[PDB]
Amino acid sequence: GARTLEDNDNWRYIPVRRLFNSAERDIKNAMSFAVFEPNSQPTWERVRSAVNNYLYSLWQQGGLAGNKPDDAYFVQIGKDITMTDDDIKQGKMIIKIGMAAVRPAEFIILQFTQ
Amino acid sequence: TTITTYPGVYIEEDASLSLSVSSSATAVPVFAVAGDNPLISGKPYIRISNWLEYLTLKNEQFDPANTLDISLRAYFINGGGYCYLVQTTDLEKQVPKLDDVTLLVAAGENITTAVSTLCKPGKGLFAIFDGPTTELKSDGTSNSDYDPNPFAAVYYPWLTADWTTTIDIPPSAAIAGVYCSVDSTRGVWKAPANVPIQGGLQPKYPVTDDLQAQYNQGKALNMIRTFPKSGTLVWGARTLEDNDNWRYIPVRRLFNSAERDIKNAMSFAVFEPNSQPTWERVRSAVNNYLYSLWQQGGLAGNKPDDAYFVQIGKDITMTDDDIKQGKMIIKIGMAAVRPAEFIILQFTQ
Amino acid sequence: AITPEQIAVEYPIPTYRFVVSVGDEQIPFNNVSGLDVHYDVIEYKDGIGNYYKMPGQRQSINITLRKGVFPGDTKLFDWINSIQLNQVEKKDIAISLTNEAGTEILMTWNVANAFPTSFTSPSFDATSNEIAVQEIALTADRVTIQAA
Amino acid sequence: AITPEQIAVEYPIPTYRFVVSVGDEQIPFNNVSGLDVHYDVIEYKDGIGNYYKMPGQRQSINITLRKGVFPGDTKLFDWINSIQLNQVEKKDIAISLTNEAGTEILMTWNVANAFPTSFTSPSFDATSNEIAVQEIALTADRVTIQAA
Amino acid sequence: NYYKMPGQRQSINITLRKGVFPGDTKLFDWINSIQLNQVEKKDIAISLTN
Amino acid sequence: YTPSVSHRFIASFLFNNIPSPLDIAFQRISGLSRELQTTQYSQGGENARNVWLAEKIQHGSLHLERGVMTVTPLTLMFDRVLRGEKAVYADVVIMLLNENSVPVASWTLSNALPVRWSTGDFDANSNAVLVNSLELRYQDMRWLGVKV
Amino acid sequence: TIPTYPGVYIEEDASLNLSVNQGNTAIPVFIGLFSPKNTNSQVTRVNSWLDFTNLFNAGCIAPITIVIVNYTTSSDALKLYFQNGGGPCYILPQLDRLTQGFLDSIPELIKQALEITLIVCPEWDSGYQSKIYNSLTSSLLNAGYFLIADNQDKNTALITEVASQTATYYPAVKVSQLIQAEDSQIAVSGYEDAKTKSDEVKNLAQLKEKNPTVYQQAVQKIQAIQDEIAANGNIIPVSAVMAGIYCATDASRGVWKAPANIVLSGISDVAERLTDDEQGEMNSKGINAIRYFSHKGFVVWGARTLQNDDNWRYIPVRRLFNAAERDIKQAMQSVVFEPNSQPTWERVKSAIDNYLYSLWQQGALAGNKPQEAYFVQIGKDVTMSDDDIKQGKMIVKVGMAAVRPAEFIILQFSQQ
Repeated sequence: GARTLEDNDNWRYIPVRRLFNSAERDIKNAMSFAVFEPNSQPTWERVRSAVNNYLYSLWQQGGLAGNKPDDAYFVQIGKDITMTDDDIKQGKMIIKIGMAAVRPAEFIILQFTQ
Repeated sequence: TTITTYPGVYIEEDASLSLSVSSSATAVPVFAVAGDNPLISGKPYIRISNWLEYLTLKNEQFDPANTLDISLRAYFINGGGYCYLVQTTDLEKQVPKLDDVTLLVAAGENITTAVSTLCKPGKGLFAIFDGPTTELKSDGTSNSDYDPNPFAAVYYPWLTADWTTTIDIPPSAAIAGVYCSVDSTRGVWKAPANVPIQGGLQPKYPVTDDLQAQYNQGKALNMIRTFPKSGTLVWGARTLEDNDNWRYIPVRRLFNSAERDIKNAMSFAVFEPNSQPTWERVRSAVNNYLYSLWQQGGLAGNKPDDAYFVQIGKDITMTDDDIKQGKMIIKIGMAAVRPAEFIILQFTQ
Repeated sequence: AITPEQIAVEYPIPTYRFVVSVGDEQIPFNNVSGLDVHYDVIEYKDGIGNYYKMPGQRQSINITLRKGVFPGDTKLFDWINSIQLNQVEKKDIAISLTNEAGTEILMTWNVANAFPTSFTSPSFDATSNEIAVQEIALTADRVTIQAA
Repeated sequence: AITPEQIAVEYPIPTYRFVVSVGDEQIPFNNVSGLDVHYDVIEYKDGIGNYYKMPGQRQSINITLRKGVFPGDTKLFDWINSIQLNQVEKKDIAISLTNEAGTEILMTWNVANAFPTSFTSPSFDATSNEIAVQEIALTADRVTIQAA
Repeated sequence: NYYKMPGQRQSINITLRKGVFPGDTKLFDWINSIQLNQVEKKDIAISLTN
Repeated sequence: YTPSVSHRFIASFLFNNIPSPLDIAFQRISGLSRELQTTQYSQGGENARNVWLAEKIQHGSLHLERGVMTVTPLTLMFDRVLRGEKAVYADVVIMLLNENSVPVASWTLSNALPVRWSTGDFDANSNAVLVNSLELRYQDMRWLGVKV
Repeated sequence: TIPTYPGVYIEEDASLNLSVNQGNTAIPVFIGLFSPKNTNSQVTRVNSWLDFTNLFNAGCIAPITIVIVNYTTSSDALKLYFQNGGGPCYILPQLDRLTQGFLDSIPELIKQALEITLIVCPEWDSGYQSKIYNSLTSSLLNAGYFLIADNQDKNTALITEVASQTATYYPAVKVSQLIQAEDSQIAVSGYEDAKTKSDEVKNLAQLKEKNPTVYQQAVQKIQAIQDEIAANGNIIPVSAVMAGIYCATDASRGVWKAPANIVLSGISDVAERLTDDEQGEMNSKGINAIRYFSHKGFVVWGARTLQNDDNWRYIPVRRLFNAAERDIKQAMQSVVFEPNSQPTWERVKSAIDNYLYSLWQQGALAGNKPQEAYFVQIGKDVTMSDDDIKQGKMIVKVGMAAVRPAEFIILQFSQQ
């Protein structure tokens, strides 16, 4: 058994919930260098490189679903894409990450005939 | 079984059939279906990808008493790919809507009117008919009801198998499967004859050399015969028009495939400026395709200059009036290879 | 007295005006080279002094296209980065000598089934006064010349 | 009449203004080169004249960075001097073409898992009028281009 | 997979250039003192100076 | 007719019908061959033709090469057999993968017996990875797939 | 979220944003039942999808007036517009009932925003679209504005005040799903009782906790609308999609290139499958078709306008002249209050000649040399007279030559 306590298309399986927990922690450590840095475009590009480098490594290990990295994850960050003037003036930097997880086979059916 | 609750292994004891599916782009048939069929009622058309999908959509066990069931089983067991099901009355309305359909298969129905309307030059369609259900008349008048259409062919006789009942499999369903297998294996330019019919299918009536000698000219009928060592074979590759052009199915079907492929190759030129730079781009695309076709062996000639030619330009293919009207005119001439049909053995001591 | 129509018929063509079509799209390039055709030679000698020479097998065609770096443009790199294991989209390439205004073709070089094998990025030099130039290398099968 | 915003959109980019990030730190460099991608070609011939060509395996990426010698700075040598037997800290490297004032990125080259293989010290010449320049050579796994 | 590691470090080769001065043969004496495989090894330091 | 490359492959070992997930990466796997042994027979008056008589079928051995890594169930099985313990069998599936990691061709070997384990030399002048060499002898071979 | 401590925050959501493009020669205005987040009738500039959601409430339910509800495709149509390459755009929300005062003010509101170039009405209702199209006066369209319209019939073309400046497309497109909004994002107004003023209820969420009876009244209408749209399929007008294709084509190929032979993205199916014979009838009448091709997908297969003559038959020809006269007018605005003398006229001729030469360089105009592509005329006895000059007039003649697209390609096959 590998099911969590919520029966939903997301987080139904322990592997999917725990994979996202690990990825969030690893990414948070990856781009933690950017805190207390200038909130400008050159910093945003540096953060995007750090996140993209980690996600490609995770996909190479087999942790993501997809034949090519463009099918396994995407990263977005920029002005009028992830954040507005109010967010920048408040010191906020907003990143969007979307990754696809692989779900295991759970039921095996044998069909017998003569 | 179908209800999955616990992780583990489920055991069920079924008897559903399982077949295999091929992939041929030059053979995408449409099967005429009787309107009384519950599956096709209320829909314009239905696309069937394999026997598994058909059985799933049918939600019923295989019935050998259903003409549509046996036709699809014969078609899929012979190597056919995904097909379309269209009611007979809706053929002239739904076929032009479908873009990838190349074959018009009469799965036991009467599609004489649809063929006379759809199968015309430039439409890129080929029709497969059904032969008479009775014995062949020795006077040579068993083909009087077929129009001399170079885009259609007739096959005789109907087929039976182990899983057969008072109804016999129409020959069109099995033949359309042969088209898919031959095209994917040896190409569209090779004759779809002299090939075994898969399964246990057998002709219902025997045809000899004398019987076939009457129906191998004019509106020729293609026979399905059994030979002592080679089993059941398709014996005949002639269309319904006896002319130096389009006499043979391979020549007519090769031009249909080339016209479709060339049309797709240069479709990028529509809504482009009607100037010489565009014409050179189109000439490059057409010449590239024709050379590749000649390389595969689909054209006759020792060198490409003997196999095809392409002409396009001002005062060569079009005038000032054509250009001002938005017309772009290209000339293509390709030579097809015709098969050997009669083998003569001369014996002496 | 020489008429411009006489020049367009009898005079040779310069090299600096050309248009390149990659696949079904047209891309401006700065340099194109390598459109060569080579053959091997098969020889046979005998005791009485004969000497036979025949053409051999044709070699593969190699092409290099040079282009500047433009904002927001990564088409050439996206092509070479799409190789999975041994699968890649092969494109036909046409290079045409063109009218000085671009509205008429004079001569066309046709390249069939080309796919990239190498990509060179610009070298970043802090003392230079040049434009970033990328280079792509392509391997193809056949080359033909068509006179307009 | 050409507006500056038109130049930033349509005109090509020069090479002399760039910023280099090594790991999580940015170091001013004088010359960066070698960001190339190469593939092998696999061929197959048969008796009836067929000829197949496919991309092969991708080769490894080599990069050279050139930098002047500054007082109290030995960071690049300390990196290559940290190799024990076969263990060394691998760093990601990003080279970005930049706005003329450094406040905007135009295009980025991303280099993953790079470690040093060679280090060249300046040549001490008593008749020269140049600046001491050190060079470091790196081996990497992958190169990608991201357009800003 | 594709793994890359550093290998063995190669040896260091150094060339020094010097003019010829009267009565000075110090550099040639050092190389002329090799017997069979024995030679005096010396440390060398080059410093950028004020 | 497009052929397949030989540098993308997988091998799976099953011990008591339990696949080993850590034993799928190998540097080299030798080719698999089957031979039909035959004896030539000569008749009395037949001096211009040959006759070949069929016999049993001879299977080749399975050779694998792999670097030195952490202990895996395949290693423990090999150590037990070569330590003088009871012989044990394993089932091996070798798959040739395409660009989508789909096995186009596959070979399954029944009752493979470990018979040899050798390691590379410890050379102080070398720049190389220590590589283990394994050899197995199986009872039967069977191939499944769409290509061969 | 509300950040308190420095560091990294983690959020799980499903919000989607799209890449933002840019352009100058194609800026559309959308008129429809939008739901602005701010009460304060005026045209609002939107730079991207993120900016739209920040200023408007996205959803398929129009604001509720107290009860009646309406179904709107404006939010989904805008998402299709951005997914097909659209850039910054202006949004003109129509609120409450469709009064004639709003219809009369539409041409003036559009002219007030100086960057508008295209007009789109992304509404599924045929009667609502017909009223808006009729509200576009001939003066507005002739001032350099282009209307993209949705034909509601396969056999009869639309009628507008200027045929040369209108393009119609058929049929509409389907999508997999529509944007659903929470109760707090559905605007509600007009509710009032004894203890509460009319302004105390703003959305469906507040209405639910104040009067469940009328809340159940509203949700039954909403559920009925959701059932109806599910039965017929999520059908979206195709004009919003074409607006994005116009922006993408102009940036990539140029205004002189026909906005046809382009693959649609983000859609699932077309509302009707067309044959070549049906497409032939529509093309003669001036109705562009969205066709499905197996080897391509969903593509635009028409580049005609509603006027059928040798001058303004093709969209690229009409749009090119609109772009040229707009840019020329922009250059001529720095001469408006100059003295009306010969040196002023020379500067005018130089400015137009320089612009026209640059246009010919990119391939917009036809001809091997500039003399064959354009001409500029201005003079004291060539274009204007003494009376015109004494009245403060300055008359300049401009002519251009355009390249027509190729619409039909004919293959002639021979056996030998």
